[PDB]
Amino acid sequence: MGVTCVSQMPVAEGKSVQQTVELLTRKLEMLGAEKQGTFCVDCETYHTKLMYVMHNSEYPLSCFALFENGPCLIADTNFDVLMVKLKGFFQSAKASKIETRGTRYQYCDFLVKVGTVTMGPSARGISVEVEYGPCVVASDCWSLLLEFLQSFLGSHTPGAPAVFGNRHDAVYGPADTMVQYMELFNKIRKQQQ
Amino acid sequence: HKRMRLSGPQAFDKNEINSLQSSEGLLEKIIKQAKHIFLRSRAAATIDSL
Amino acid sequence: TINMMEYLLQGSVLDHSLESLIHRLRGLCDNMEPETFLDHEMVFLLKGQQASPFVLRARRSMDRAGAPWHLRYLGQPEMGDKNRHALVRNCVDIATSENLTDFLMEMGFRMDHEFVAKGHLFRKGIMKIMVYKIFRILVPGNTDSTEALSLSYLVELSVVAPAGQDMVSDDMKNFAEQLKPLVHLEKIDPKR
Amino acid sequence: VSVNLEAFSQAISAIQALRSSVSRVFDCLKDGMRNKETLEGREKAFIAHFQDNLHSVNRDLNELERLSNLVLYSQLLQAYKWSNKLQYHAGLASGLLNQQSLKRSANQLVLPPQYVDDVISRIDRMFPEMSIHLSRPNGTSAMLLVTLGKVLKVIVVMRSLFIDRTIVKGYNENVYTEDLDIWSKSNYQVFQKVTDHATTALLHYQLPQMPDVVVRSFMTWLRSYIKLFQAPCQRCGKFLQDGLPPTWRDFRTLEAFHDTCRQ
Ligand SMILES: [Zn+2]
Repeated sequence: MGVTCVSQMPVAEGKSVQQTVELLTRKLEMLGAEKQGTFCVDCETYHTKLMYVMHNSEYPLSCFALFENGPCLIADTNFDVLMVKLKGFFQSAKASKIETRGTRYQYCDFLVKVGTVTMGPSARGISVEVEYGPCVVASDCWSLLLEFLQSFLGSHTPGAPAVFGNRHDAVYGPADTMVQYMELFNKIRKQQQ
Repeated sequence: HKRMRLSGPQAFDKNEINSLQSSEGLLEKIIKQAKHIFLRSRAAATIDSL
Repeated sequence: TINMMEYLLQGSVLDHSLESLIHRLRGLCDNMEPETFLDHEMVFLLKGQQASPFVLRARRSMDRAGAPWHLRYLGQPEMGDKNRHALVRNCVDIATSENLTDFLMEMGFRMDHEFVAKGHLFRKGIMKIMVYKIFRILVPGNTDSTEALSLSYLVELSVVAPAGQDMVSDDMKNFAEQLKPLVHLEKIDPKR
Repeated sequence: VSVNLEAFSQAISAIQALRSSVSRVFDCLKDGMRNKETLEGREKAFIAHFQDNLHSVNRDLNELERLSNLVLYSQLLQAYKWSNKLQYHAGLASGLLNQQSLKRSANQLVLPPQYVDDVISRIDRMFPEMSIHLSRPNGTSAMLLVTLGKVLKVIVVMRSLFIDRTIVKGYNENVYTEDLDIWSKSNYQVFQKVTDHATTALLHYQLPQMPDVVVRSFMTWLRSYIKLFQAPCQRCGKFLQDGLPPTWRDFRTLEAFHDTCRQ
């Protein structure tokens, strides 16, 4: 678990959704960053309250089920199979699935991932996550993430996230990154326009 | 295995998962050991001469 | 993903002869020191509009520290051929985080019955033989005090086959036959 | 309390300053103007000196007002005073004389394990953030696992009451907790640079005879790595150079620096 921050960066001007990622990723490459593979984050939804199940590719076997403010269960992939078996019993929702797919760039112990939350078949928006694997402590590693973001992100740099929340010596968790992703996804689904 | 069970709830990255399941061989390890021994011997002899 | 079918044969041993069976299983099985596991299992049922309630079995290992809770779904019996002489059920095995109890209750699954099982686990190839004494749990929540459900211990031979090919039951029948003089392991239908 | 003692000592000097400054204003006026070689120069010099003297009286008066807000038997007191005096004098003398030592040569090990255990326990008593776990998996050579907050997990390898090898690891990383993972790497470049700097500190902190102050100073220097990821380099003011937090703490000066900024 390494402190992470995810924000949405607007494409701006008349730059196409893809055109902006191409440019932002080249700007990241212009940090001496080297590509270290590909990352896929695919999330499905249920209208039950509301259930969310998300799975970052960075984690090979885990599937995360988050119940809004309620607890997140980090479970094996067989969890998706249990979900499908229950499916007739379970609620399904209507094409609310949201995915962000983009390149992973490594810059000396910081992994930066810029992706386009493509809703369904049509892209709309952009998610940036900067993670620090060495920084086990969180909520005060904010100075680091902020300085690195001002280096590359510049404008639209986020003024923290609430997943850090109350000041505590509590260690950062894979659950916290998933909660950041869920808030970001709720915003793309509803930003509209 | 036990840590492969722990990989689920205590969420592991790619690196820990691949480190638990590594495809190595007796020959590879033996060669690495022999190389290390030779290097040690070499350095020792060099310092002795010095 | 392919589905995982569990082949199960269940039989009972009275306590007086437990020592003879333990020595015998050690000899036939692979040479591994006995695991001596202790675990707490709570079954959750979903009372939805459909009459049948979904049953998910959640298991926590009290004895083994730092081991994740295991959640399993057991399907209806698929036994058909008399020759197989085994009970076949669909099974999905998923390791879960400690916050499993809360997730299930918020989802709507309701805790029903809880039991604590203590006993020895031994394995031969894929086959796993578990010998355990089920203990009833009284008081709404706790594991400090347990009473014995029976003097006898259930012995279950279980194989989590990939569901590819068959003859898995034949191997199980042969192994069961050896323990048959010491204990009659047979497929007993859950009904009554 | 000590803060009250300092405020009183500062105030005593401020009263002395006010009296001296008032005497200076009148004493300089009595002497009057001096020739100064020029009409403009003499007038300017007298006005400047008088104004500085007048201002000093105002400054000294203000400090006294501000300082108001902040705040068989005699032989015993004599002995107390002489004890304090000898303590301060001998401390200063030992410092000044061991800073510059004229020893040039020696010519003109065995140690009890319980003694090493006692030394390690004494060092663990201080620095409450650090927690040191003693263990002897291989022989009398001790291996120490030192946890520093959620930041570091250092693996010190004692051969005796002597530091031989150190490999720091991350808190989330696994030291394998058992038969101890002496030989491994942290898989993160920052912690590898920290291992290099720890070996450098070991090579630096090397006292010849006494084997305890070396471990004391090593633990004190390690404790400085608790403000890691949370301090700015003292040369470039930056937190990240090539994706690295500042990795060097100067010996004799527990300040942060990227090792490229030597410092
Ligand atoms: Zn610097």
